[PDB]
Order: sequence, then C-alpha cells, then structure tokens
Amino acid sequence: TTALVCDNGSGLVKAGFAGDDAPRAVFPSIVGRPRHQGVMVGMGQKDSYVGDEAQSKRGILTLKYPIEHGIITNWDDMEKIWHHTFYNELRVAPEEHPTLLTEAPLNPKANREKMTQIMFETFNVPAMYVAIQAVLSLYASGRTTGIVLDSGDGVTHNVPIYEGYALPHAIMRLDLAGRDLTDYLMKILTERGYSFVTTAEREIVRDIKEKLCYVALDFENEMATAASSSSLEKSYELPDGQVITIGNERFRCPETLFQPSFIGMESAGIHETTYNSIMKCDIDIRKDLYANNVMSGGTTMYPGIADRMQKEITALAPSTMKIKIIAPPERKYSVWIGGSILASLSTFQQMWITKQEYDEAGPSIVHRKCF
Amino acid sequence: TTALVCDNGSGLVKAGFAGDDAPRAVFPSIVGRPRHQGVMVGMGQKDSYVGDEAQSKRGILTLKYPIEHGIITNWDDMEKIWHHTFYNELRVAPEEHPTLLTEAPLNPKANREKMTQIMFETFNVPAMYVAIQAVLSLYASGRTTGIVLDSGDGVTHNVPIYEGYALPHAIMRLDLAGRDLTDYLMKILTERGYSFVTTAEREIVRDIKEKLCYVALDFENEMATAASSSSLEKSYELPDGQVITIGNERFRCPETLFQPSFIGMESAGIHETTYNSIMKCDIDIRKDLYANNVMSGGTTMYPGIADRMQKEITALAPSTMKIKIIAPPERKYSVWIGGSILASLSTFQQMWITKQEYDEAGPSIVHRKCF
Amino acid sequence: TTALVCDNGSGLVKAGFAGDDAPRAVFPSIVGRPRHQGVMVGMGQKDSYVGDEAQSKRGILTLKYPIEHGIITNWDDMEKIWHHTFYNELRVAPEEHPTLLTEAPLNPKANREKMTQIMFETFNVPAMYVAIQAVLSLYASGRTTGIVLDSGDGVTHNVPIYEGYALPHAIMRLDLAGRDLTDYLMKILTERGYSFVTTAEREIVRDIKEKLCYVALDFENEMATAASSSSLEKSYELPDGQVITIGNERFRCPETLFQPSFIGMESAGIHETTYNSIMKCDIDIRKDLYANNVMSGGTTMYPGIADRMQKEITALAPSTMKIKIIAPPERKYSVWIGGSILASLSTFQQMWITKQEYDEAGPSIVHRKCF
Amino acid sequence: TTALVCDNGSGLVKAGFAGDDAPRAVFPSIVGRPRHQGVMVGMGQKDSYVGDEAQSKRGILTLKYPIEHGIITNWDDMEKIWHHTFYNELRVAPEEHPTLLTEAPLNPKANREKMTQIMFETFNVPAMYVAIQAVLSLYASGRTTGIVLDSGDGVTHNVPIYEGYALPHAIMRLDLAGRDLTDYLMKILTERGYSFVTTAEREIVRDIKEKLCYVALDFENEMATAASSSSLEKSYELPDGQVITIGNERFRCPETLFQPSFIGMESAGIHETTYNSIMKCDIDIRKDLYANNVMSGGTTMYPGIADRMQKEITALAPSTMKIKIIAPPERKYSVWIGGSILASLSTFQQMWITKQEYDEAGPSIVHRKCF
Amino acid sequence: TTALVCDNGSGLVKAGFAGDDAPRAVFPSIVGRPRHQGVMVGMGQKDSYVGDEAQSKRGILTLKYPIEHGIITNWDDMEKIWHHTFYNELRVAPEEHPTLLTEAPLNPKANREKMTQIMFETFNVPAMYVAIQAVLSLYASGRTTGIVLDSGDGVTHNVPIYEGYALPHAIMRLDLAGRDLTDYLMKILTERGYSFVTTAEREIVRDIKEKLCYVALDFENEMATAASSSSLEKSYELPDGQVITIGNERFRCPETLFQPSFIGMESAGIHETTYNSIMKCDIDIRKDLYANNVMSGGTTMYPGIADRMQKEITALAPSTMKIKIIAPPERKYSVWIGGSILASLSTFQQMWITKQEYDEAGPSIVHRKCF
Amino acid sequence: APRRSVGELRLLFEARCAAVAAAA
Ligand SMILES: Nc1ncnc2c1ncn2[C@@H]1O[C@H](COP(=O)(O)OP(=O)(O)O)[C@@H](O)[C@H]1O
Ligand SMILES: Nc1ncnc2c1ncn2[C@@H]1O[C@H](COP(=O)(O)OP(=O)(O)O)[C@@H](O)[C@H]1O
Ligand SMILES: Nc1ncnc2c1ncn2[C@@H]1O[C@H](COP(=O)(O)OP(=O)(O)O)[C@@H](O)[C@H]1O
Ligand SMILES: Nc1ncnc2c1ncn2[C@@H]1O[C@H](COP(=O)(O)OP(=O)(O)O)[C@@H](O)[C@H]1O
Ligand SMILES: Nc1ncnc2c1ncn2[C@@H]1O[C@H](COP(=O)(O)OP(=O)(O)O)[C@@H](O)[C@H]1O
Ligand SMILES: [Mg+2]
Ligand SMILES: [Mg+2]
Ligand SMILES: [Mg+2]
Ligand SMILES: [Mg+2]
Ligand SMILES: [Mg+2]
Repeated sequence: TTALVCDNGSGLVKAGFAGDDAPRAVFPSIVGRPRHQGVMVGMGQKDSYVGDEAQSKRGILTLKYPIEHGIITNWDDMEKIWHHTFYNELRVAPEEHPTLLTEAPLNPKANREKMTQIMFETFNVPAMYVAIQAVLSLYASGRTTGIVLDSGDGVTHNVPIYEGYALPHAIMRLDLAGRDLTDYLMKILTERGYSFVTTAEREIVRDIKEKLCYVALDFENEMATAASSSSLEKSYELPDGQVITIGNERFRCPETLFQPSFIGMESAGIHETTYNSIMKCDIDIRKDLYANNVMSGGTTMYPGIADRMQKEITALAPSTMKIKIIAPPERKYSVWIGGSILASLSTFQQMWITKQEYDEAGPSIVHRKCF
Repeated sequence: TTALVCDNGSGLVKAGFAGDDAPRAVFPSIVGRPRHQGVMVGMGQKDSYVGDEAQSKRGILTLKYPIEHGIITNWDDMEKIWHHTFYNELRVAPEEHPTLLTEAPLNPKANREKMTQIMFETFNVPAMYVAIQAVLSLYASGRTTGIVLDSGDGVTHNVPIYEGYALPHAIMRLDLAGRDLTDYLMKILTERGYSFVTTAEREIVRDIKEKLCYVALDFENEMATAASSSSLEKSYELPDGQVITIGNERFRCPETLFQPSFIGMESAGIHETTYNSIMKCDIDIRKDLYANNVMSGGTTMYPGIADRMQKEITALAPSTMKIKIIAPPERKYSVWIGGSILASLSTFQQMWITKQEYDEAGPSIVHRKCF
Repeated sequence: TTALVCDNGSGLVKAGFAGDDAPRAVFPSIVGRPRHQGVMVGMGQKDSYVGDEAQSKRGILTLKYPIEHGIITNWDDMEKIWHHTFYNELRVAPEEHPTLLTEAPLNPKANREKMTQIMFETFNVPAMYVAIQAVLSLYASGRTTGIVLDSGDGVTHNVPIYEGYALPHAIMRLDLAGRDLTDYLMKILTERGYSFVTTAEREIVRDIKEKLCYVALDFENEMATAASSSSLEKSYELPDGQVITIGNERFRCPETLFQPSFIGMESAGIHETTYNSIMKCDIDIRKDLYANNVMSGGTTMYPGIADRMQKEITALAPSTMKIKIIAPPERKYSVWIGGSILASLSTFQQMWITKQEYDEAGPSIVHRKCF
Repeated sequence: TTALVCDNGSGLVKAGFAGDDAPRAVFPSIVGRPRHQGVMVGMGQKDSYVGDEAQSKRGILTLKYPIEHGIITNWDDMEKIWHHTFYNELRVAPEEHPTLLTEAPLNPKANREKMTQIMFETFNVPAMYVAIQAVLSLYASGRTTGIVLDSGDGVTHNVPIYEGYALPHAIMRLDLAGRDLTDYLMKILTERGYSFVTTAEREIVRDIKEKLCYVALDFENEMATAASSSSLEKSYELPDGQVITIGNERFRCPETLFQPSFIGMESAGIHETTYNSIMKCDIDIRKDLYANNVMSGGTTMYPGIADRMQKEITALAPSTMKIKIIAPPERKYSVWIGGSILASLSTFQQMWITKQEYDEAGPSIVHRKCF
Repeated sequence: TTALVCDNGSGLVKAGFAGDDAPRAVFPSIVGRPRHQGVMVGMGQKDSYVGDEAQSKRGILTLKYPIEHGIITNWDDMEKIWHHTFYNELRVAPEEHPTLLTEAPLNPKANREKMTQIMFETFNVPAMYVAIQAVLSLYASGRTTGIVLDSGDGVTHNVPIYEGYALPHAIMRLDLAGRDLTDYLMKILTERGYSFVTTAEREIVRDIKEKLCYVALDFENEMATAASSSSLEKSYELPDGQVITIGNERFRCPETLFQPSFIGMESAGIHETTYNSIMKCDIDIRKDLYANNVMSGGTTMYPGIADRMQKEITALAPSTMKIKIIAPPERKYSVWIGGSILASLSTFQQMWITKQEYDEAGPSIVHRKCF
Repeated sequence: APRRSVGELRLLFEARCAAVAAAA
C-alpha cells in the first residue's frame, strides 16, 4: 500500500501520501477549547476544535500548541491532531498505510518513544519511521552533500551531510524560530500601542509577520533609513478593519534570527551557528558545505534572508570560498517533499519499523534502527 | 602475453604493462572506510574506498596504508589494492599477464611468500617475480655499476652494484622515509598552531611537504637566514581556503634525512649510510661507486637534495674521488621504469616463477629463484 | 625572594608561592562581561568580572575562557586573569617574585613568547620560566622515570621520561579533555530534555560532570546494566531546585576519553595513545614506563579511571609487563606541586630567565633556555 | 707490590689482581653518552656512563666501543674505561700496582705505544707489560706447546707455540669475531621482521646470540632439519616482554665463523686458518700442534664448536694425526687466568717495563722488550 | 712458420713470436671467479676472468694463481691461461706454431709431463720444448759463461754455466720470491694498520711493492736512518684515493731476499746461495762466474739490489776476485728474450719435441731430449 | 642530460647480454 508522510513539525502539520508532489493537508497544529460560557443550547458546542476548525473559531478559543520547541508537550492533544490528520483531513484509515513521521535532531528520546507507542497502539499502523527533518530536506533539493538549515516554528537546526554520512557531532539546534519571532514582534508592536496579548492576537501577529516582515541586508543602514524616511512603513488591516502601521519593526523582527540577543537569547546567530557547524566538520569537506548551504523551513521565507545569509557567511568564511545558498521556492515544504521521496524510494522499504518489530522490542526499537 | 609491472611500493602504487615508458596507473596505496553514520539511504554507501576514490572522499574516511615500512601489514586490504590495480585501473585479467612485483631488500620472508600465495592463488597469474627495487633502479638508469639509493614513502635503502654482483653485506636499509618526514612536518607545523591530527590532515601535510619543502644546502646558514628574514617564507592554501605560512619548517622537514636525530632516530644520516655502504665494498670498486651514485624514489625529489648529498659525500670521501650523483628527472618512476625494462628483456623470460613451479614448491620457491 | 608558581592551565588557575604544599589561589580562568542592560544606576556595574566574581554573578555574565585547548586565544583577558591572580588573589607585587609559568607541550611558540613579553613588560617580574606541565607532574610524585599522562580542561598529553631525558619524539597531545567531556555531556543530557545552552548552563553541566560521572570498568556491561535497571541512576538538584535524573549518561560522558569517536574525534583513545607513546620509546625502557604510569590533571579524577586504564593497557601491553598506574590523591594539583618543588629546588635557581637576558635576547630567549 | 692484570680485550674488560683464580671485575668495554634532551634538572645527568652503568641505562645512551677489531680507535673513551677499571671497579690506585696489559698479535704499533704512554703518564703505574693474548692462553691450560685459537669480540687469531718459541710467520689474525656474529644475527633476524637497529638493540641481539645460538655439527643437515621441523626453534623474551622465536638463524649465526663468505668476508674459515697455521709450521712439530689445539675467547663458548672444529680439522689433517682440541670450561677467562699466572710468576719479574726504562726510552721501549 | 715463445713463469705470462725483441703479450697469470651474488641480467654467462680482465674486475673476484712456487697446481685454470694466451692475446692458432715453453729447474717431472700432454693433445701444437729459464737468461745477455740468478714471482734459482755445460749439482732453487715478498709486505704494513687481506688487496700490495720498495745498501744504517728521520717515507694512493705512508717497510720488504729468516725461511740468503753455488763449481771456473753474475727476473728490479749483491758477494768472495754483476735493463724480460733467440736459432731446429716423437714416446720423451 | 626511452635502455642491456654471450 502507498506510504503516508505526516510532518508533525511545529506550528503547521504537513501531511499527504508518498509520491505526491505537495502535501494535500496543510493546517495549523492547534487545539482550541471554548473560552467562554455555553449560553446557547441547540448546538453541539463541542469540547474541542483543531486546525482550520480552531482558526475559524479563533476568537472564542484558548488556542494552544501541543508541540513546543520541537518537543511534544501535550500528548492528549497531539493524539487529537493525529486523529484529525488521518480521519478528517486525509480521510484514511492508518491501519493500511505505513507512516513516515519526522522530528528535529537532538530531541528527547521520550518523544520518539511516545510517537512510536501512539502510532503502533492507537492507530495500529502497519509500520512507521522517524526521519530527521534536515536529512529529508536534502532529498527535496536532490543534493547528497550540504549544510541543511531548517528553521521551523519551534526549532532551528543545522545538519552537515557529505555523500551521505551526516556528521552527528556537528549538528546544532538553536531553539529559536517563528514563535520567538512572533512574540518579539508582539513586544515591539507594543512600542506604538498595538496591544496584542490573547492567543488569537498572537495568531494575528503571526500573519503580520508573514505578510509584512523582511530581513534587512544591512541592518544599521535599514534602521537609519526607516528613521529618516517613512518609505519603509507599511499599513495592514486587522480582522476588524482597524488599520495599523509598521516601520522599523518590519525588519527588527526577523533580524533577531541574526541577533538572538534581541530576545535575550545568548546563542550565536544563525549565520554564526552555520559557520561554526561547518567549522566542526573536517577541513576537506568544508568547501562543499560552503558550496551547498540548503535552506528550509517557513522562517527561511523572509525576503532577502538568502542575500543576508550569503553576505554574513562570506564575511565569516575565507575569501576564496564560493559561498552558495540553495534557498529555492517551496522550501517551506521541502521537508515534506523529502519525506514523499524517501517513503516512496524502493531502497527505503527495508527501513520501516514493522509492527512485528514493535511487538518484539517495544518503544526502544526506534533508537536502534532509525538515525 | 605482454608482462605486467606493479610496483607496490609504499604510499603510491605504480603499475602498468612492461615496455611502456611510464606507469599508466599511479594512485595512492590507501584503503579508506567510512568514519561516520550511514544516514542517507538511496546510495550504495559502499563499505570501502581505495586510491583516488579514497582521496576524493578523504574527509569522511579513516584512511589507512596497508603497507608500512615496506612491509605489508594488512593483507585483506592489500588484496583490495591489487584487485583495484588490476581490474579497475589497468582493467586487465591477471590470469593472462605474468606480473613483476618488487619489494625492498632486507624484508621479512613472510611478505615475499604471502605476495606469492596471493598472486598465484587469488589472481591465478601465469607467472610472477619479485625484483629488488634498487636493482630495478639501475636498469632505469642504464647502469651496470653503482650504489643505488632508493628513498620511498616507507623505507630508504642503499644497494651497491658492480657489473652486476650486488654486494649483499653492503646493503643498508634505514626505515626512514616520506611518512616520517610527513609526521615530523606535522610536529613542527604544530609549533605555530596548524594542528593536523586526522589522517585526512596527514594527507594534506603530505601535499604541503611535496609543494613547499626543499633541502637546505647549508642547514645552519639557511636556519640563520630564515631567522633573520622572511624571504624564505611561503604561503599555501588549505582545501577550505585557510592560508597557512611556513618558514624554517620548509627545510627542517627534509633535513631529517640528513639528521635523523631530529625524529629521535639514532641511525647515521643518508649521506653517512651511503658512505658506510661504499666502505663495506671492496676497495677497488669504491671509485666507481663514488662515480655512480644513483638516486631514486619520491623523497629524492626535494630541490637541492642532489647538491647537498654531493657536498656531504665529497666531505666524507677522499679528496681525489670524483663524487657524482645521477639524480635524473623522473627518478620518482625509475623503479617502475626499471621493472618495465627487466620484464620485457628477452633473457629475463627464463626467470619467471611459473605456476607449475609454485604447484611443485609452494611459497618457498621465491627464496630459491629470486635474489 | 621566594619564587611564585602560577599554573595558568585551562579552566582553573592554580597559583601560590613555591614551597607551599598546595596552591593558595585556585579559581576558574573565566572572564565574564555583563550580558544585559545597565538599568540600575548607583552602582559601579563594572565592565568585567573574573574568577569567583564571575561565578558569583554567573547568570548575568557572558563567561569566556581566554585559554582554549591549552592555547591562549585572548591575551587582553588573560592579562586580566594574571592581574587578578597577582593583585587580588595572591595580593602580591610581581616585581619581587620570579614566576614559574607552565604550558602544555607541542604548543605554538607565539604563546610562550607572548607570555614572556607580558610577564617581563607588564608585570616587570624579576625572572620567569615555562616548565612543561607533565615534567612538573613527576616531581609531585617523586619519580625520576615514567610516562606522565596529564589530562586537563583543554588538552591531554603523554610525556615519557627516563632518569630525566624526556623522549620528545614520543610526546603526544590529544586536544581532548574536560571541555569536550562537558560539551558531550550537554549533548547527551539533551537526549532526555535538560536543554543546557548558555555558558552558565555549561558551567552547571561541568558541576554535574564532576559530581555524578564515573568511568565504567566494562562499558558494554555497564551500559546493559543501566538499560536493565535504574540502580545506576542518580538525582541532582539544579541551582533553581529543579531535580534532574541521570543514567547511562553518567558513564557515557567520560567513556569518550577511551572512545573519542563518540565526539567524532578520530584519534586513538587515551589508553591507546599511552601505549603508542610507550611504543615510540626504545625497547629497553618500556618495562619501566609500564611500571610507572603517572596520571595527573582534573579529568583523571573520575572514579574507576585508574582501574579502566590498567585493564586497557594490560590488554594492550605484553602479558608479562607489570602495568602499574600511579594515580594518587591530589593528582589534580600535582602539576602545581611539581612547580612548587622545582621553583624551590636549589639547582633550578640557575635556570630562570633573568630580565637582563630578555633585554639582551627578547622573547626569542625562551626557546633557547626552556625545554 | 702485587701485580695488576687488566685484559682490555674487545667487548668485555676482564681485570683483577695477579694470583687470583678469576677476574673480579668483568664488565662491558662500553662508553655511553646521553642521546636525548636534558629535561629533568635536579640530577647530575652526568655526561658519560661506562660498563654496567651504561648497560643499566642502555636505552637512553648512544653506546660506543672504543676498541674495535682489537684496535683502540677512541683513546679519550678508552682512558675512561681504564679510569673506571682502576678507580671504580678494582678500587685501587694504579701508581702502586704494575699492570700487565695484553693485546692481539699483528696489531698497529701505535696502539702498544699509546697504551704505554697512557699507563706511564696518565696512571703513573710503576711498571707495565703487554703480553700477546694467545701466549697467555697457554698458561691457563698448563701447556708449553700448542696452537692457540683465541676468538674474541673483535678479532680471532691463531698462534702456534712449541716449548716456547712462538712461530711469528705462522701467526694469523682474522678480524672476524663476536661483533660480526652479532651484526649478522641482526641481519638474519631481519628476515622474519625483528628489526634491531639501535645500539641498545645490538646489545640485546648480543644476548640472544649468547643465550640461544649454537654451532651445527653438519650444517647442511641441521639446516634441512630446521627446514623440515620446528623442533630446533627456541623462544626468547625481549626486555619489554615481546616474545621472539628463532630457528635456522640459531646456527646460521655462528656458522659464519666456519663460512666467512656469509658476511662477505673472503678469508678461509677458522678451521681452515687453523690448518693453514699448522701448515706454516715445520713438519716435525705439526703432530704436537694437532695433539694440542687450545681454544679460548668468548666466541669459542658455542655448544658443539669443539666437535665441529674437530670434525673439520680431522677432515683437513692427515688421517693418522690424533686431532685433539683443548676447549675447557672457563676458556672465556683463560687469557686473564694466563695473565694472572704470568704476572705472579717469579721468572716474569725481570720482564716488566719499569718507569725508569720509559723515562729513558719513550714509547719505543715496548717494541724492544715485549714480544 | 715462425716459432712461438710462451714464458709461463709465475705471476706474469710473457708470450710472443720468436725473433721479436720483446713479448707482445704480458699479463698476469691470474684466473678470477666471481665472489658475489649476480643479481643483474648481463652476467654469469661468463664466469671466469683471465689476465688483465681479472685485474679490471679485481674487486669482485677471488683471484687465484694456478702456478705456485713454479709448480702448476691447477691444470684446469692453467689450460685457461694458455687458451687465453694463444687465442685472445696472441690471436693465433697453436697448431701452426711450435711453442717453446720454459720452467724452473729442480721441478717435479709431473709438471713437464702434464705441460707436454696439454700442448700436444689440447693445443695440437706441431712441436714443443721446455728450456730451463736460467739457461735462456744467458742468451739474452750474450754470455756463454756465468752465474744466472733468476728471481721470479714464485721461485728463485741459481744455475752456473761455463762455455755451455750447466753444472747440475751446483744448481740451487730457493722457493723464495715475489709472492713471499708481497705477503711479508702485507704483514709489515699491518704494523701501522693498513689491513690488506683480500686477494685484491694482495694485488694492491704487489703494486706498492713495485712502486715504492728498494733494497738497502747497508740495512742496519738504513733502518737507523728511517728510525731517525722521515726522509725515507713515501706516500702512495690506494685505488679509492686513501693515501698511505710507508717507511722502513720500504726496504724491510726486499731485505728478506738477503735475510730469509724475516719470513721464517731457514735458508741462506740469495747472496749466500749464489756464493755457495759458485763454491759447488770446480775451482778453475769460479773466477769467471764471479766475473759473470747475471741477474734476471722481476724481483731483481729493486733499486740498489745489484749494489747490495755486489757488496755482499765481494765480502764473501776472496779479495782478489773481480766480482761483477750483469743486471741490465729489461732483465725482467731476459728469459723471454733468451727464448726468442733460442727458438729462432738455426741450430735449435733439431731440438724440438716433434709430435711424431710424442705419439711414439708419450710424456716421458721430454726427459730424454730436453735438459 | 637528455632522456632516453625504455626501448633504448632495453637495447643497452640486450647488447650487453649479447656481448657477454659472445664472450662466454
Ligand atoms: N512566507 C513566510 N514568511 C515568513 N514566515 C513564514 C512564512 N511562511 C511561514 N512562516 C512561518 O514559519 C513557521 C512555520 O514553518 P514550518 O516549516 O511549517 O514549521 P515546521 O518546520 O515545524 O514544519 C511559522 O512560524 C510561520 O509563521
Ligand atoms: N616532488 C616531491 N617532493 C617531495 N616529496 C615527494 C615529491 N613527490 C613525492 N614525494 C614523496 O615521496 C613519497 C612517495 O614516493 P614513492 O617513490 O611513490 O614511494 P615508493 O618508493 O614506496 O614507491 C611520498 O612520501 C611523497 O610525499
Ligand atoms: N573530581 C572531578 N571529577 C571529574 N572531573 C573533574 C574533577 N575535578 C575537576 N574536574 C575537571 O577537570 C578540569 C580541570 O582540570 P585542571 O587540572 O584544573 O585543568 P589544567 O590541567 O588545565 O590545570 C575541568 O574540566 C573540571 O571539570
Ligand atoms: N656463552 C657464549 N656463547 C656465545 N658467545 C659468547 C658467550 N660468552 C661470550 N660470548 C661472546 O664473546 C665475545 C666476548 O669475548 P671475550 O673473550 O670477552 O672478548 P676478548 O677476547 O676481547 O676479551 C662477545 O661477543 C660475546 O657476545
Ligand atoms: N720494478 C719492480 N720492482 C720490484 N718488483 C717487481 C718489479 N717488477 C716486477 N716485480 C715483481 O716480480 C714478480 C714478477 O716477476 P716475473 O719475472 O714476471 O716472474 P717470472 O719469473 O715467473 O716470469 C712479481 O712479484 C712482481 O711484483
Ligand atoms: Mg518543519
Ligand atoms: Mg619505491
Ligand atoms: Mg593542568
Ligand atoms: Mg680474549
Ligand atoms: Mg722467470
């Protein structure tokens, strides 16, 4: 039976059958529960709403994300998100379809174990696998060698790979991504009095972030330009028709990827952690990593982020190195497309965790077979 | 059928058909095995890489040399190097081509026996021979009389010869060669902080040694000049574009051939062991050995080594003796060129170990026939 | 005037007067600079904090080590560490006290020169010397003959010695030590979700490493025991009272000394590099090196490390050899105690670099006199 | 005052007072000088070690023999060996004790002169004499008639004697002895890969030679037996506990005494030179030389050497001659025992070179008085 | 056809056609066989070198003389020397040329018989004769009356002759000649450490003997002069350019002709045996023998030998006798020149041993016809 | 000094071996 690929990343579920060019179910990884009284009988007023249901009811629900910093914090609601994914969105019975899950690297083994338990005992799936998201992101590009930069909703991670052979000591994970960008955008939009505090408003500032924000090529000069002229200001219309206007916040928000100290995060920026990841690699392969930086994940979609990243690494890396960034279109879906390739690759059909292996070895099997 | 010449010296295999002017396969005698995880399926990820394959993948492989100090330590990998030599590089079935092997003198009889076993029972070759590399080096120089100084990757040896008639008591072998020079170059490059420690980095310092190093004509005055001025410094560019700069290391590295005490080796230098080898010869022939010093092997390629050797032996030898050094171009390939001559010589066709003789006498035959 | 011994190793400064039994100033070689805003005036808010000052303020400072892999990377901060050592901790004016510095072997000559420049021109010290740390480690044991294995915060090195006469070709340095153990412990503590990422958290994982970790005697069976039973688990209390629990990480961390491939380091383990160092020695003295393995440096303090090292070398070394390891108590301070001996030895008072010799010969003098 | 006997042969000094049954100081005639750096102060690290001192420190010293082929090549070190002999071993002031030296025949007159100069002007000895070692070897047997075969470390010589009256034209000296046997044993132990190259290893192969080697009675049949069966193999344990195994090398080593062409020496063997020495004698006395072969010197200690020598001379000599070999126990010390007799013989007290005669006649006196 | 004269004396063959003034082939009577392992192609097909070829390859050959003390010891090699003489040097077919051989007197009849057999059955020569060398030496002088003193390489002999009529009872032969002088020169050159032991070195000491040596006129006073001053020392250059210096050895070597006891030879000297030979002659002819001492053979070429011989015989002979010595130039070739005369004398053509007489009488014929 | 091919070097040892075979 045709395999099934379900990228339970943070923020958005991407799911669909293997061999498809694009995920046929993309929806937010949100569970919403009614916030207010149940005044009006004659309706189901049902206890919980997920995905587009929760977005359609956003302003009466306490929205919550059950996966936080790439870690599933709330298995009771994540199992609802998987139920919704299979039965309501994909409209398929999982007991026929081996499911390629995926997760970020350097992630608690309790997560991979609970995902295994849930897939094999709640959904009875015939087989399962848990690929590293960055390894999947190569397949969607066709590379065998490269730095992968995945930057999601909850986590950002670098995984260097060379003809295969991911270098596990050189992997880095940052815990800085689109949620920290949303919360900092809310904090700086407070500087001119757009008080956003509810999770519905957090979900609107996520849209403001996606629609308006961009990455400055030269942050000091863009900040000076936004200070000297209104040309960089943009107006946006809230769901109630209130217009807001935004200025240097528009690029100060995604700049925090390059300057984490803006959110008080001590870590080196994403350009510096990319360079330091190449510097953890053996000196022979670094030239091909510089020649093959692959960018993936939704927070790499900002206009100019590839140009800024190339400038910053060309300033970091030795002057001869041909720094090149592979940041294609649809790089938001590249992790899913890589899973759609891998799950349909004929060599991969050896690799599944079969349910017989789970009945023999329990959750511990997925540390032995999967990378 | 045309004979086959395969100089399994250390460091580089030189192989090719007899009667050719130059070896048509020259590649490093390296077997490399993947160092890291096997993350990326959909590839052969094959268990082992040899020669230029291993160099092309250098920074993900644990490179190893299966022949060390001219002694084959690792027959399972040496048999891979021979398989690669015959089937992939020369693209020939050895069961049609009698193979002239060669080895250094004063070498364990177990090696010559295991080479015989492998050639006659793995490769089924019609016939085989194991010439001493230094004897071949006279054929490549058209000489019938001389000291030969061969200085390879793993061993250095002196063999005096007079109208034929190698003097076996005057042979000397030093166990000091290009690997000890590479490792000492690594040790002294540590003195200004270029830490090279992996075998990939050892393989880069071999390139630094080949590109930059030279032999000082007057080591004390060259050391004083490098101390007083930067004129002797040269810059080199590592595979990742990091520039390094090198100074007195440039001639301190190959100086250890003349001063083995730099690597803690107790023995007399190569000039002193050359003189002592002539001094083991009968007093009538010494004048023609002085008139016929033949230099061969890659570590004789250093600029100025012939001039330094001539100075040092002219200081050792009696003032009347016309000390002359035959250090031609292509002296790196002279052992193979000598094998190409000998294997194609009309009278040598008596000398092969036939497979009938191996079936009659086992590995012991190659001590009876070969010198 | 009584000499002064200042072991500017990595991670911890050990300093005190010569002839004392123990260093009277031991503090971390850390410089910390305020990370956050300066909100509260009416205080000095001073630009920099060092040592216990920086530990007492850890969670608001960007801690940095100015000496990295035994190499001083940050002279502007190292000169602060020396200033703090002399004026704040030891409370002494260096212009009266000749200072015995020490450094690891196979270390950039620029370091020994800059230390000389700083000591003679910033601190005006009457005289100075730079002993090799492993040579000092013999004096604290009372040996005259032995391999010394020093394993610090930044570097690990082996130095064999026989009645004197250190064998410089047999010295080995590994660049693997307590910082690589701390960072690997952080990487594996991520496997159950204790995300430590700040340098303050790195400094807490250093404490977890010191308190809980131990070296397994039989790593496969200890790993199987930790997999089969919780008996090996230990609980630790973070500075905020969050309890953590640790299991196979407890011995997987220091096991990387014996299996560097866990951190992707290619080199042979510390037992193998100890054996290979003995194997570089002349065959007569090897029996006394086996009989005199001296262990020093803080990362030799792990429980069971002497037993594991003895097992591994007894498996490597010939069956007759009486493998003995001298791993006494206070071996953490043995390098300083050896300096306290040497600096107060009456034979050593010839050996100081006097300031007159520096005025005659500049920084280059310290390569001529010191080993 | 009681005379003093100091057998400065090659390889071992044998010394002691006259009239003693055995030399009370036997130690190797070696001077060793430190090979490596002087890292560890607080010790004398003294410039030179001699005899058992040098053996006890063997693996850090460049050992040298100052007497080579029975010729003193290095008077500055030989004078150290004499100083050690008199003041440290025998613990006696030579200015009270007339010293019987001895040397091989057919030896440069510069040696006998320099020994005279050194004894009379450095050591101020009251009197001196320089007996021929083979003439001394008769006294230890009690013969007056015989052909003495002395075979030392550096030289082997035959001296026929008849009631007195050494026949000086029939003396022969071979320059082949225990050092050539040691070096050939090293060369053939290289045939199975025990690479010995340092002088410390030369000094170990001397021990292997003394412990294991023996002289084959019928070399072709012993060689065939060692080829057909391992029964002749013996195992030996190197100072580091590495076991080596030795086979046909065990008798191929001392066979070179009978077949000098193995080391490229052209001369007739020791049996042939013994026969040719008898053949230089007048035909009447040959029967008593055949009846009185006397063997002496350490290289006559090989098991079976007397049987092989008797077989070979019985094959050379006429069938009627009663070939007899006097090869007693302690024949290693027979030259010293002969000196202990001669120096204490009352007839010999006329023969001393008095210091008055040296003050009258210079070094030339010792050619006039001594034979 | 022109007769052929072939003086197979010892050491040098002199050969040439009769009637020529000088032998056109002079070369050493040496056969040399390779001493060493022939490793190269282009050797060993030729396995025995003769004459000047053996000198040109001296240092790789065991040189041997097949005629020793004027006696042919090695007919298989002497037949090679004759083959070389006829076919390679003189380039002539002996079956056309009657050959005058010659030999010393008082010589085993087996030699003269085997020479006859070889000449008539191997070389098929038409006729042959075997003149006494001393009788030939008269013809080259033109005497009919005289003492002849022939002193060769192997033998010295005196033959008195008077108008014809050699006195066979007064013939004397000494067995002391140039080989005993060479070997004694080697023995005394050992006294200052020029160790010559190989036959190549024996062949060099023959050159030293020819170049430097001379006969002292007054041996005691020449010995005292060489002891008191270096004026008699001469320097000579060995084939490898090593200079040697020689002093009283220069005349002590040929003095052994006058004092055979130096080599232990019992006999009276050559002056005494000359006088005793005259004293065996009838008293009437002694005055003409004293007036006609003829000296011949290479060892009469020493400078001053005629003066010393005249002094010694004038001291032996009665004061009135006019002692005269005919020691002309070319007296080295006088035996051959005498054969060149005799073989071309018309009276001599009766004297040949014809092949018909050999076919009738076998080897015994040469005792009947020849003297 | 100029190069010479393996053919010329072979011709050297062929000529030498012929010379010794004639001398033998
Ligand atoms: N065009 C865009 N511009 C900026 N941010 C975007 C864009 N599209 C998506 N994002 C942000 O990226 C995150 C979703 O990325 P995604 O790759 O779906 O997460 P994951 O890697 O967990 O699957 C969200 O925070 C979203 O706001
Ligand atoms: N141009 C050069 N200059 C200096 N060293 C060289 C050069 N070319 C090769 N080498 C060194 O010589 C060694 C290889 O010599 P080679 O003759 O191939 O070995 P072998 O004698 O075992 O066949 C290596 O150590 C290599 O680094
Ligand atoms: N008891 C202990 N157990 C384990 N590790 C320790 C212990 N004490 C110190 N260490 C570690 O050893 C290192 C400090 O060693 P030290 O000898 O002070 O360094 P250096 O050799 O540079 O002076 C630090 O990484 C520290 O965490
Ligand atoms: N038992 C033995 N078997 C074989 N060789 C021996 C034995 N004892 C001593 N030798 C060798 O004999 C030599 C020493 O002989 P010695 O007589 O002491 O020398 P010298 O004649 O110069 O005094 C050394 O080479 C030593 O190795
Ligand atoms: N000028 C010379 N001075 C001294 N010795 C010589 C001289 N020429 C030849 N001899 C010696 O004489 C010997 C050769 O004499 P020769 O007459 O040729 O021998 P034969 O009498 O057998 O023919 C050799 O030992 C040679 O060294
Ligand atoms: Mg994702
Ligand atoms: Mg080679
Ligand atoms: Mg330390
Ligand atoms: Mg002796
Ligand atoms: Mg003659």
